[PDB]
Amino acid sequence: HHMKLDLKILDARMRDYLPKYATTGSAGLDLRACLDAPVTLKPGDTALVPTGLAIHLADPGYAALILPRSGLGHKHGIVLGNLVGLIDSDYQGELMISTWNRGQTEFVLNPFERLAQLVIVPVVQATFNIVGDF
Amino acid sequence: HHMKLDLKILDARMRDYLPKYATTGSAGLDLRACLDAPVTLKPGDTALVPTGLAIHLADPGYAALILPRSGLGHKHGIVLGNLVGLIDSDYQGELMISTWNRGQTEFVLNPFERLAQLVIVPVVQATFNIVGDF
Amino acid sequence: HHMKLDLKILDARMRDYLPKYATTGSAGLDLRACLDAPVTLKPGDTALVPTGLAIHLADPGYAALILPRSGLGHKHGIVLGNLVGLIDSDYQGELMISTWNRGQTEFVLNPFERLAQLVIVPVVQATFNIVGDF
Repeated sequence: HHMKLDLKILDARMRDYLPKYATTGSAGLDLRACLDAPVTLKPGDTALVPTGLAIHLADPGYAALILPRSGLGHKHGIVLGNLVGLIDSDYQGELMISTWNRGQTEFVLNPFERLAQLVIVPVVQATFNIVGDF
Repeated sequence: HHMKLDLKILDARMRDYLPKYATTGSAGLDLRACLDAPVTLKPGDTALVPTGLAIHLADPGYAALILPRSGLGHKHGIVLGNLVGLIDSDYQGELMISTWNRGQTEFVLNPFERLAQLVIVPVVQATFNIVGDF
Repeated sequence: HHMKLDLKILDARMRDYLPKYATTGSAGLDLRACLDAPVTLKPGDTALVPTGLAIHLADPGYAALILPRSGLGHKHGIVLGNLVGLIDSDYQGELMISTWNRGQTEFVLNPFERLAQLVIVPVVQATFNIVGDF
């Protein structure tokens, strides 16, 4: 499916770096580091990296998952400190990336570097029914 | 969407700590540690933490993902040892959280502390079709 | 739901080891290591492990998530170096598993060992709408 997704550009430099689907078959949008200067990430360290963007999914039938990038993660050990992020339909603040160096090699994160992937999935809100036995 | 979700309270202390959606726009349910006493997690260690709860999704068109919490993960390095848990529609045992300290700071997990997020997503069962070329 | 999923067997040894849903209620398919010989993974190391298989989801309304296995991850610290893999509907290359030993114990990965889980989920492609305020 498609969905109209409201996007606020919090940092004007990101007008030139908006997330884009690579192909019509792509599942994810790439989120980039909105940084004034490169950030060095030592092995084991975590940085909170702004994206310069906010979204409003709005429809409670959907959420977004934020995932590491395959190359950064596999090749450089640059992943997410919370592993996978969950963006609620009513979350309207800046998207921030918990960036964790899970490997053994110091890495320099560049301004505007693609850092994570955003995937929009349907979700269900359960209504619990307490039972003694299933 | 909404779904009727059968829930068994395996440990009576959890009647006062049932998972709840924070808002009508929330995607996830918070799962809590069902513990008699605090558990200290040294850097690198993994503990299997009970929730005191079991669910039965029942509908094979759905599954649950269990994710780290953003604050615990980012700020304290308390995440999941299997990274992301997948709960099958027919899994009816106690939900257990593989809790891993991925950081460098010893952490004390409290009884009833929110430890993970549960998100219900639709899933598809594929029927493979072996081909020589796509 | 169900979906016809084209599958190319890139390595003939995998004809005897095709992924299979354990039960009609299972959400995930197990992906196995297609290896000539066991691979030793020291703590902290990452290996790129072939599956001997390629899929073509084809429908841009779906994607696959590749997750660690719960037992391997929890008990042995054998997880994914990119944490969670995202397979796009138009990705038709060999499925490769970034295999990372996140724990403190050396592990030997066996030929044909189940290494990851593949889950097919619906996804949405957003059309951004830039707004000044939500």
